[PDB]
Amino acid sequence: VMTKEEQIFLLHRAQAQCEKRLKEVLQRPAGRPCLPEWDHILCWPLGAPGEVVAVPCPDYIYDFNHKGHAYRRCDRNGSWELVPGHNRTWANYSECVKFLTNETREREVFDRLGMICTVGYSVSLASLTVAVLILAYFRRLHCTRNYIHMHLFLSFMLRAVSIFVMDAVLYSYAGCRVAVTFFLYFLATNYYWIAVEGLYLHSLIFKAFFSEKKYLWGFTVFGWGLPAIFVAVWVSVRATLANTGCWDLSSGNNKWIIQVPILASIVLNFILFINIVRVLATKGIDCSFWNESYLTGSRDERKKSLLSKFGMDEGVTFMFIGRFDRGQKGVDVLLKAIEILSSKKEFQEMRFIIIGKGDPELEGWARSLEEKHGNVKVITEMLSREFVRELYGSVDFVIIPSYFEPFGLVALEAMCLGAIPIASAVGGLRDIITNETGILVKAGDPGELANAILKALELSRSDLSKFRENCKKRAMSFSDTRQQYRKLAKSTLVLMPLFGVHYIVFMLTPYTEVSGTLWQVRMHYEMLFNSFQGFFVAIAYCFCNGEVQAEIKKSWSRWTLA
Amino acid sequence: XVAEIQLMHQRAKWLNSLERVEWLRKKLQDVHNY
Ligand SMILES: *[C@@H]1O[C@H](CO[C@H]2O[C@@H](C)[C@@H](O)[C@@H](O)[C@@H]2O)[C@@H](O[C@@H]2O[C@H](CO)[C@@H](O[C@@H]3O[C@H](CO[C@H]4O[C@H](CO)[C@@H](O)[C@H](O)[C@@H]4O)[C@@H](O)[C@H](O[C@H]4O[C@H](CO)[C@@H](O)[C@H](O)[C@@H]4O)[C@@H]3O)[C@H](O)[C@H]2NC(C)=O)[C@H](O)[C@H]1NC(C)=O
Ligand SMILES: *[C@@H]1O[C@H](CO)[C@@H](O[C@@H]2O[C@H](CO)[C@@H](O[C@@H]3O[C@H](CO[C@H]4O[C@H](CO)[C@@H](O)[C@H](O)[C@@H]4O)[C@@H](O)[C@H](O)[C@@H]3O)[C@H](O)[C@H]2NC(C)=O)[C@H](O)[C@H]1NC(C)=O
Ligand SMILES: *[C@@H]1O[C@H](CO[C@H]2O[C@@H](C)[C@@H](O)[C@@H](O)[C@@H]2O)[C@@H](O[C@@H]2O[C@H](CO)[C@@H](O[C@@H]3O[C@H](CO)[C@@H](O)[C@H](O)[C@@H]3O)[C@H](O)[C@H]2NC(C)=O)[C@H](O)[C@H]1NC(C)=O
Ligand SMILES: CCCCCCCC/C=C\CCCCCCCC(=O)O
Ligand SMILES: CCCCCCCC/C=C\CCCCCCCC(=O)O
Ligand SMILES: CCCCCCCC/C=C\CCCCCCCC(=O)O
Ligand SMILES: CCCCCCCC/C=C\CCCCCCCC(=O)O
Ligand SMILES: [Cl-]
Repeated sequence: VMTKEEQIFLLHRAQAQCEKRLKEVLQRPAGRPCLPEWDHILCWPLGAPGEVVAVPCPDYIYDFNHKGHAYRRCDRNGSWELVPGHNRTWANYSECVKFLTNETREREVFDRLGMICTVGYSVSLASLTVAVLILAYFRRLHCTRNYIHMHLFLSFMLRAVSIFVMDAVLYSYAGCRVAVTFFLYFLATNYYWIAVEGLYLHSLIFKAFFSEKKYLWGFTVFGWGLPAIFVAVWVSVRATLANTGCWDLSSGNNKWIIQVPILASIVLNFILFINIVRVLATKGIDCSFWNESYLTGSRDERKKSLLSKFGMDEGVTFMFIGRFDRGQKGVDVLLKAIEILSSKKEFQEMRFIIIGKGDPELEGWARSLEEKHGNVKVITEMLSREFVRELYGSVDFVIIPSYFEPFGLVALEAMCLGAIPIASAVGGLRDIITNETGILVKAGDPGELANAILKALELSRSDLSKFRENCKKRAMSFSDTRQQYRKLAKSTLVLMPLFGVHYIVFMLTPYTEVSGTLWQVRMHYEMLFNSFQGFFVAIAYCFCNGEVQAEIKKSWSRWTLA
Repeated sequence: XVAEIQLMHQRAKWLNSLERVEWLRKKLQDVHNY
């Protein structure tokens, strides 16, 4: 706060006061006292012969110990005591300079943290430059998803250029204000383009159909426009009130009108994050395995052989596979529906295969129906997925009466193998299955399931091949779309909480420690994290992308041909 | 704000402090010569 220029002005005023004091003394001389004089720092008073004179360390010297005194001695004749061997006046300034042997200990911390800044931002800028060049060079990488990545890359690149401008003018007034303004703008665009990445992923999953061109236009205004809005309001509120320091943004309440919009994006990302993880499964179905092209013969031949293995004649076959529990997978709903149907005449045309494990009372109930009716088969042992695939590709309908099912991967496996699903209208089954690709029923209602089974029997009297083909295309296009979104979410769902949690934790940690053990470990880690942010984004969206890696391996194989 | 901002602020105060102390040690040499 105290500048060198300010000390010069205060020292000039002290010198002028000393000149006036000496003139007032010379006009009225009396006795033989030591006269006042100016020794370039402070003004000494009249000195009595043979006495020590003590002057408190001057206030206008900021770095002095203001609890001590400077000393002089006055000769018996009335002359200031001299330095031995020279014609210079002697003085004792040891108390004023007591706590002024600081030298440099803070240089070690400032040089380490500054090196971490330049190293981290250089690696980030170098990795982002080759990342944006790769996405623009290969024509196979040109799509809306990569265009959003290039905007996010550019925002972190300009942030790296801003800090290189700030420390450049530091190594040497209004030129500093525009430097920190551009930095805070680029800092805001970074967090808002992270929210764009979350909004784009959330839109792909929850919007069945939209225009990517128009959404990209709205994302550009969201990413570059809104940060420029509340930053301009920040500069408007700042320059008007006063003209304080260039880097003391944290001191006043002016920092909250920029941190709050940045916090709003983090809250928005936490909202988008929760919606996506509740719907997007961590892993899809094994597409290399669940395919009907692995089976031989026609479906009619496979069903007749299957029912013969179980000791039954040909009939419309329904299958259940899953855990035997009371209020979840819904085997209790199916067992009650089988009892309702057991008195109908249409029951003799139906065949049932129940596979699962769990509650003993539901296992005994299933075993009871198997023993009571010759068209009910129950399997409680463990089955290989090869035999499960044989069942999906042989039965007519698969019954999925779950009380809740967030993803419904069992439906996708059966639909890929031609089995028409009869499932509860809950969770993922509701989004996968439509009227043209299955039957949906209210959850927990044995009567609605029994009626759906009756409608499935009347449907089986006609050819169902076209129905089975629609179920295959639906499961295949749904899993293809889901696998594409999972690759983008593999990195987007990581960068959203990583940047958000770090920003919140760093904001909630104050600067109170003042270069303590807590301060140096927080300053070291936050400098490491913030400087390598561009390097984190470059790895997440380019260096680890499956399409980018396949393109550089293609180029390296063409350049390395034996 | 972010850690890189506080570093520039501490650096600014540290360079100004260094400049001021160097000016004071120069005056202390003038007092010594006087
Ligand atoms: C050591 O060095 C001193 C120089 O000052 C220094 O002191 C040391 C300790 C350190 O602090 C240094 O940083 C600092 O620079 C020498 O001091 C000088 O000593 C001489 C001789 O004593 C002084 O000359 C005299 O000044 C008297 C005051 O002058 C004024 O008042 C008279 C009143 O009549 C007016 O006329 C003038 O216009 C002034 O307003 C003065 O009374 C003396 O008078 C005689 O000579 C003149 C002609 O020159 C004559 O007309 C008159 O009739 C008198 O006969 C004389 O002028 C000088 O001012 C002083 N300077 C300072 C800055 O103190 C010190 O001698 C030296 N000692 C040794 C032994 O090495
Ligand atoms: C207080 O007042 C006392 C009374 O005046 C002081 O005592 C007197 O001091 C002066 C000198 O300061 C003496 O003067 C004469 O001094 C010269 C010294 O010679 C010189 O040459 C050498 C180099 O060879 C050089 O280093 C010196 O600076 C001189 O230039 C002698 O050669 C003369 O013989 C003569 O002595 C007085 O003798 C002396 N006595 C008096 C006048 O009573 C006293 O120093 C003052 N200080 C204190 C604190 O008491
Ligand atoms: C230059 O001055 C400093 C400061 O000086 C003292 O000057 C005397 C005349 C008097 O005004 C006194 O109040 C001032 O503190 C000198 O440094 C110090 O020397 C004194 C002893 O004179 C130290 O005092 C202490 O006394 C206690 C109790 O007896 C002891 O336990 C301590 O060990 C110590 O002796 C004082 O601590 C010293 N101060 C500092 C900052 O070191 C200095 O000696 C003097 N130098 C010259 C060449 O004159
Ligand atoms: C920060 C990167 C933003 C996007 C970079 C492109 C800027 C505008 C330049 C060209 C856009 C028009 C062409 C769009 C398709 C690009 C592929 C091509 O035409 O070569
Ligand atoms: C100083 C801060 C220390 C705490 C840092 C916490 C970082 C949290 C960031 C990410 C953790 C959550 C990642 C979730 C990824 C889900 C991926 C997926 O579901 O496919
Ligand atoms: C504090 C350390 C933070 C590290 C952040 C890392 C950011 C990248 C993380 C996930 C992005 C996807 C990573 C994919 C790894 C496998 C790459 C591959 O085999 O394709
Ligand atoms: C001079 C570079 C090679 C191009 C000249 C043509 C010869 C290519 C045949 C072999 C060279 C490349 C060998 C690379 C080994 C790869 C091993 C690995 O990928 O694990
Ligand atoms: Cl639906």
